[PDB]
Amino acid sequence: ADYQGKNVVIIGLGLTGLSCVDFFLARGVTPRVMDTRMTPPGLDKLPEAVERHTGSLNDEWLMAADLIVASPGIALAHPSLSAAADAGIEIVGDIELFCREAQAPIVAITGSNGKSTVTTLVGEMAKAAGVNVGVGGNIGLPALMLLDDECELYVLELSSFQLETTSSLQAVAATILNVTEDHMDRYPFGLQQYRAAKLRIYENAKVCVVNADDALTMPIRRCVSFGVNMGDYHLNHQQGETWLRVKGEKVLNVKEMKLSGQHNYTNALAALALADAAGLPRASSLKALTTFTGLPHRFEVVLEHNGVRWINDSKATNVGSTEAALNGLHVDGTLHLLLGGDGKSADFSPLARYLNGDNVRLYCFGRDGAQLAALRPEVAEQTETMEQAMRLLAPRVQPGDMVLLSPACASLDQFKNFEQRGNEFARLAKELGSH
Ligand SMILES: O=C(O)CC[C@@H](NC(=O)c1cc(CNc2ccc(/C=C3\SC(=S)NC3=O)cc2)ccc1F)C(=O)O
Ligand SMILES: [Cl-]
Ligand SMILES: [Cl-]
Ligand SMILES: [Cl-]
Repeated sequence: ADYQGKNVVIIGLGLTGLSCVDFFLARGVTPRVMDTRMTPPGLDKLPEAVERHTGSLNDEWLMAADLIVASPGIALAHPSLSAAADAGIEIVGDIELFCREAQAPIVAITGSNGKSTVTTLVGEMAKAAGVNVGVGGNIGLPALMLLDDECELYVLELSSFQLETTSSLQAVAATILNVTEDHMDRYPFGLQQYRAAKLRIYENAKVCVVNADDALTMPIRRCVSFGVNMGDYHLNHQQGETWLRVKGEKVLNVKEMKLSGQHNYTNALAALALADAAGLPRASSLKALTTFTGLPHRFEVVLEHNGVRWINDSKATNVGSTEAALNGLHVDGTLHLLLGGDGKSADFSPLARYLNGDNVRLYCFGRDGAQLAALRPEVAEQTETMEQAMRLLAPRVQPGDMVLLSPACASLDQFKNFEQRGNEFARLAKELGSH
């Protein structure tokens, strides 16, 4: 693609928006930037030569554009964008710009849960093979910041929103790990619309990797599969022990892994399927499975002290992710579960099946605190903030208990992002969890 001479408008700043601005400037094109936020992240880093409009969209700019580059954070359904689309003005996002330029194969990973873990794992598999790998996209560096002629493989986590604006991906291996209700504030045609955005990832993929246990991961019209009891890649339980298997053959006893739990084992299978499809040596891929320690904010033990485990699962921003934390969870004493934030119109009811018994307390905060407390009012307390909830629960914590932040919601009503929420949790855990 050649952008020279084009009127380019970038919607949405932050680090990803800035990478788009830099991409065009480096190619001798000065874009214009708009953002519905008054002082969006990164505004102070935007070069003065770049015109910007903030606090709303500017329809004069949009309707004048030859190319609109939309952040995943702006809905394509926004009236100003739909008007531009109706006028035949081309709309793409950062991932599309990247795909048009990339000179190495791309492994592309999406899903409602597991996508950052699987992306990171495949990245580690590549590193163990001595491959010069660029890992990022929806986590780490924005994709355009990874673009480098020396890269031999890219491994990109892609959100449903980025996929909506992407048309030129031809992944060497693409997966949807699972699809569970999320982002309903952005998908007014509900679960199937959200699924449809993710299904885009398979278009022109050389290999598709699907979840044998999740029918929604399958194309609507074969694919390689992973699963628990079935799939090309699957688990073999051997009295106390679990193995990763490929087509009947044992490849790894999960005792060699640092990660634990069934859904981490299926994330391991999906990573291995992708790595195999990308042509990575199977041996170095298995080695990476043994060294990988997990991501911050993903069921992360931030303090184990005085008989109490304090677990930061702030990355649980939907119901499916909290279900994964709670399903099969062992707690010796009482589970003190922190729930809250912006639930994005999700149905929280699927959590209620994990919340019976005499050994659960709920501490519910943020925008949807009351709806969360409603899951089981008799064991629930509601506060405005997570700090209030922590200070409420801490005096009640006894040796043997677990304190779990796995909030099932976005943090964006009260925090910059789920990392900030997790870090605040960890700070407070360390204060409240020792003498
Ligand atoms: O950190 C959390 O707690 C929540 C995270 C969590 N985030 C998203 O929904 C999400 C966020 C991003 C990040 N990128 C942006 C970029 C711009 C904006 C906001 C804009 S752009 C514009 S113009 N006007 C805006 O307000 C928001 C997110 C990308 C894909 C996603 F699935 C969620 O899954 O609930
Ligand atoms: Cl507006
Ligand atoms: Cl119980
Ligand atoms: Cl208190």
